[PDB]
Amino acid sequence: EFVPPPECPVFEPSWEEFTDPLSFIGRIRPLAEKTGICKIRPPKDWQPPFACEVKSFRFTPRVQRLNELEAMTREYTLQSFGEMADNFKSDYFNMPVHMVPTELVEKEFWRLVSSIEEDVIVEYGADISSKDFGSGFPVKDGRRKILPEEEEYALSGWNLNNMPVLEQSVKVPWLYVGMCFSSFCWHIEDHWSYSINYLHWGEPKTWYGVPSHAAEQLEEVMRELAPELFESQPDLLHQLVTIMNPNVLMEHGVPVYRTNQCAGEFVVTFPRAYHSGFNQGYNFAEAVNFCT
Ligand SMILES: O=C(O)c1ccnc2cc([C@@H](OCCCN3CCCCC3)c3ccccc3Cl)[nH]c12
Ligand SMILES: [Mn+2]
Repeated sequence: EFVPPPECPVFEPSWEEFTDPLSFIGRIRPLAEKTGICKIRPPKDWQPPFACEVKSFRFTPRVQRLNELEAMTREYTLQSFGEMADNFKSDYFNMPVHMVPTELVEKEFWRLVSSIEEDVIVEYGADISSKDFGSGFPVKDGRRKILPEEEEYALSGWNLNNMPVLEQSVKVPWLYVGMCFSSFCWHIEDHWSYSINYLHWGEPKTWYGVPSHAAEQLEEVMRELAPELFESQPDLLHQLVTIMNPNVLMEHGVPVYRTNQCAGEFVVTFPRAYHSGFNQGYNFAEAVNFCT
């Protein structure tokens, strides 16, 4: 069975440390860059409202066949997607969705990825820009009303719309509506950028991270074990199908860290930190790459 990797660092900053994100990320860097990913829990009273246009939120999610690599050898609203997502998970595990242990979904996910006897297919609302129906965070752009008690979140530095995105030389957040077993494979960001991820609500998002000092080790294991048909593909195209069990990387000496990102918690990925993961159930996430 799947052996869970060690847990990545979790930080619970005080209200003083929560004042500036870039200053806090720079301070946790000596530890967090050695694990690739880290989790940040805001103070208990920091609860931003959900500001998406729920009435008109409509999308067609992508189809994900979990074992498509091993096999080589519908429009929804937010409500209707949640109904499908909860029905899928409760039927699959034969129990209420909130009662399924996170370790069981994790163990079953990686079994289905390498299973040729069972073909499980899920859907992922992963191609949703914040310009379509608004960001999950409140913003002061006029397109939606802002209550007085919500203005601090529209101006907060932890609002992903207020993160610095311009790199020095001579973009808006994206949304993810997940269900059980919907996943994203191993990849790094463009220009080796940072990324910050916020789970607005729903069941946890399970993460796996590799520190940047082991990036070549991971790419070497990929070169050895990924399907030969995709071996000569460039990294940008290969990372569309870089599905690999974390234990396989750990067996080859690649350090891997995990975490369960729960509602209201941040996940930061450091430069050139390979990461992957899957969703425990119906949830809503927002992500953006930022610069330091
Ligand atoms: O789903 C999440 O919560 C989540 C959390 C963190 N990072 C990501 C990245 C994705 C998705 O790709 C979007 C941008 C990728 N980019 C990287 C390299 C330059 C070109 C393209 C994705 C990737 C692979 C398979 C499925 C999906 Cl959906 N989803 C993520
Ligand atoms: Mn990413």
